[PDB]
Amino acid sequence: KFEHPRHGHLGFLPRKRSRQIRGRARAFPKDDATQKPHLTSFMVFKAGMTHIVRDVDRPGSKVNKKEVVEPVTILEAPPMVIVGIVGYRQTPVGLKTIGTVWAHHTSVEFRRRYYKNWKQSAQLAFSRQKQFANTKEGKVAEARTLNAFAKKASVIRVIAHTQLRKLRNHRVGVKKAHVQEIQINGGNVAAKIALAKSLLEKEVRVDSVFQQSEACDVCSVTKGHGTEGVVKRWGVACLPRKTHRGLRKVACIGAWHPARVMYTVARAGQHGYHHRTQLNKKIYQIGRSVAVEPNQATTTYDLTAKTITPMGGFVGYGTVRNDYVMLKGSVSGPRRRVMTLRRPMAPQTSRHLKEKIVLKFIDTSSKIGHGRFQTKKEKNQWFGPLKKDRIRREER
Amino acid sequence: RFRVSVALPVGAVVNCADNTGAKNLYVISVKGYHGRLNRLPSAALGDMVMCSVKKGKPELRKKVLNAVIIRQRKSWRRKDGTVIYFEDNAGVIVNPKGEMKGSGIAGPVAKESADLWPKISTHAPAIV
Amino acid sequence: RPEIIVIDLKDHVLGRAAAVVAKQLLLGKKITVVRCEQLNIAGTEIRNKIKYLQYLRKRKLTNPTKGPFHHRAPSDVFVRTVRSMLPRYTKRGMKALNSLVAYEGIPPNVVRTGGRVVIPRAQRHVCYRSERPYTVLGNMCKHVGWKYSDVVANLEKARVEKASRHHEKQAKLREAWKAARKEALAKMPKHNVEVLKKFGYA
RNA sequence: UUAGGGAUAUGUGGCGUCAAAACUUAUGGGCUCAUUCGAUACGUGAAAAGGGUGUUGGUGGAUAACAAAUCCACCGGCCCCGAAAAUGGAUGACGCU
RNA sequence: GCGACGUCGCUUUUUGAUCCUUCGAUGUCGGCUCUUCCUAACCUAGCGCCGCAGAAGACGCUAAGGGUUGGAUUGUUCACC
RNA sequence: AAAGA
RNA sequence: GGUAUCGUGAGGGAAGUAUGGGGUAGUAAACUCCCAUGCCGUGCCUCUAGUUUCUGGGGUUUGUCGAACGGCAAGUGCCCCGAAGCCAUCGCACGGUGGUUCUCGGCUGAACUCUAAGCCAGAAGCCAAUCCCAAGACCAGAUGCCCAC
Ligand SMILES: [Mg+2]
Ligand SMILES: [Mg+2]
Ligand SMILES: [Mg+2]
Ligand SMILES: [Mg+2]
Ligand SMILES: [Mg+2]
Ligand SMILES: [Mg+2]
Ligand SMILES: [Mg+2]
Repeated sequence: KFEHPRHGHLGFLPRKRSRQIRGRARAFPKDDATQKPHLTSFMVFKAGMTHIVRDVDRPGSKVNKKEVVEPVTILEAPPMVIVGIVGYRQTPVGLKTIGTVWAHHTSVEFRRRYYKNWKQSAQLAFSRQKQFANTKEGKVAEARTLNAFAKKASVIRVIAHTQLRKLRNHRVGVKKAHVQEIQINGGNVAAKIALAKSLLEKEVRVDSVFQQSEACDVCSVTKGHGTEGVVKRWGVACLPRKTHRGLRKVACIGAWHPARVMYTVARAGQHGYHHRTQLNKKIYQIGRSVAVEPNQATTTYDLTAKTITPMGGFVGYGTVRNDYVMLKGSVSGPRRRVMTLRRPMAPQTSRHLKEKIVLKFIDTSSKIGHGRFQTKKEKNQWFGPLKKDRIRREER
Repeated sequence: RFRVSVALPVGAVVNCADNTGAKNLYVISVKGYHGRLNRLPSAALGDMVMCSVKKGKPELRKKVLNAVIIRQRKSWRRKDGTVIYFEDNAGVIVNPKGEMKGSGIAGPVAKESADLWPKISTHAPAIV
Repeated sequence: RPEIIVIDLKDHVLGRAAAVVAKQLLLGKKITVVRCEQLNIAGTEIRNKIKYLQYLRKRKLTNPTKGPFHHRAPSDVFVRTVRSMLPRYTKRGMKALNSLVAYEGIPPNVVRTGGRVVIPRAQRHVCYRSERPYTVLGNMCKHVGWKYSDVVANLEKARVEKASRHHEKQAKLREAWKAARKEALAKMPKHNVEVLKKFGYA
């Protein structure tokens, strides 16, 4: 008889706190040995959002026509320092690591990750591996396992961490290094270590991994809300105003049989702070740093000079100082939470996902307000030498 | 069709911006709506609805008839990124197939209702 | 220190073999099982796929992560057929179960653990072969899950050939005996050649 | 059909594992493949006609030609469909062919 | 596509029985809310087939996977628009 | 797991 | 042994689904696609909207501090506006994958036709996979660091 479509999605149970804030790709793309060895993932930090105006393509009705305002997300992406190389056997109980070569140097932020205090400690992390690397048996026991990553290995995963001393953001209160294994999806695993062995202990910047107009998948950890009730966690319904013992509940959570509450009925508990993936988030610009190009947000039709950082920074994040990546739309983070990009799974051959992009406008109007001004040198033009600077720029 | 925000649930009294005699357009049900549970059928800016006139001439009153929304007092975000809306709800009263039926509209018909009804725009003083 | 009777299960019917292994585990012996892939079952594959998709259909309605946990990977389907042929809710029967290992193929730690063993009273071919449809268990479990059929079909290929590298190398070490043991006659006391001949060991 | 014990032997029921017993009998005669086979009485009854161009059995009646053998009609099932429900699911379980 | 005549299997949200459980209490229909399940398939989905030229219907099978509304009167279930 | 065998 | 990091992933969960359009084409009608919308799902807060105990800034009302200034009392006086945060099918982003088989069109022909053996083929379907959880599946996964006795 009467019914409705079921509330919430059973394929995101249990609604549980993710085991770490670090967004972590559960699966990397299928290894097409017909490609070149490359890096298929990258960790960025969610700065915040803004929106942009685009010259549209893909002839439809709202397309092949005047521009469009589409909301975007700014993800600050400093270059990642590769430290290790990790290979896996394809054994009948699923992949298993067959060793891990490290670099000879290992940044002081990486070694913090193997601690939880690091300032009362004695900093012995990787002490007998720096020493033993300078040995000869070290070089033996290192090429003995690199000559293994070709015999036994199929999956080769460098270990990259983030540069945070290169991320002058303070509101990212952490000084450890976020450590992430990254798949290499080239071919001829012999030539797959060759990449890994090469870029080891070298910085990997995000445009080396990704290109501008193509889409990624964003492994991330949702913004947490603590214990949310049934109406907020599952979005079931509110009982009528007349209800006793209140109305933000599921009335019937079980028949007489089965005489147990089902895993399908809605209950209150952890909402948010879940690991999500957000397939097919399309990059619109992968612009470089202000230290190298202090004209981030001025493409061709905003011949003024400006940067991505809005007037007064991104709210609750700061200024973007590094190789930001501009996606399209939502990303399952709060500000300054590490996001992991990933090259996508989908066939991606479409006139709605493989089309190239030019951005005719970006908004740097302040997040903190309403903002009516781009590029604060426009605000000074609206006003005059008002009494704040008048009491300083006329008192000399 | 468009991504117009919905403004006029079933049972809304829209007024008639069409010189056919009527004054109100008590929304009977939205033509084209696919039912959902406990969800009131909500008209939008371009939607064609079925109406009964609650005020105006009697030659069209006690009768179910059609209507196309002209104006929407609820702000819908245009896809060009411009959130726009009207002083007042408004709807032409229309042929069951869809045709103008009534003296050219006394109001600024919106873009989302003209390019879904080639017979309305040709009677509307302004388009906005 | 221990003594394991490393059994083999190529062309052993899944049930005439789990009944024999169960009773031996239950007689205190410590059986390790290999090549559960090649276990056979009577009937066509479709019939055996439905006799198992009807079991993959049973789960605790209210909480599946408590329901009957179905296993792909014949290595434990053979363990599953044994656990069911066994007194599970005694410590006697949980010890008997924990004496199997039931690998897949011949892992490297049991290729060099001595010669291995088969159960003739379960080999599907005590007689002529008529035409009847049997199903390799590794080929029925590929079709209900068990992503790792490719994996073990290559691990066991890099072995059935790497062993064949060692049957023909060290082949010229074998006849260094069956000839030395052959000409180990007619130089030695006829005193003993006669009783080797008597009891056939000649 | 019943005092407390031991032994010998049976009853009903059984002897692949659970489970003692054919460590899967040197078993013998046929039957059976069943995309829910079938398998301990009484549990309640499992499946009713119906047919076939199906697998095995039997009787009436031709040709010496079917498209050196090949027929016209039926009796008999094992077995195919006829036949279906609602927590997941039961020969008791696995499993057996 | 069914209809004479008819019959024969299986049917419960069935009409009643039965008095087996409950009389030192299994709290009464309907809703609300929410979850599940089945197919005897309403929709979409797959061919099939006709006096199925297009159109458009027509019969049928396979599939429980997804979907199956908003109101007026009624306490209603049902019924009706 | 080794590697030798 | 401890502690720490990175993984593995057995197993369980599982979801995307409708509708219109353009298109070639009034064609001995649909079909890779192109285009939206709707629902569902998961997110998000750039915008729009709501929200205000930033009681932020202002205004005002009775009382009240001798009066302004400044406040205060009216369990937040009332009011206009209001960032931040939260949040809306009120805003926004995203959710188009490989095998396997049966219906089935059919192949070879035996004892001429699809099947008695030999066989392609494919909609759902199931099955993994993407996805969510994660060794009480006790990981002889890899790895960092280290004692006393
Ligand atoms: Mg009350
Ligand atoms: Mg005795
Ligand atoms: Mg016999
Ligand atoms: Mg009730
Ligand atoms: Mg009502
Ligand atoms: Mg898994
Ligand atoms: Mg699984």
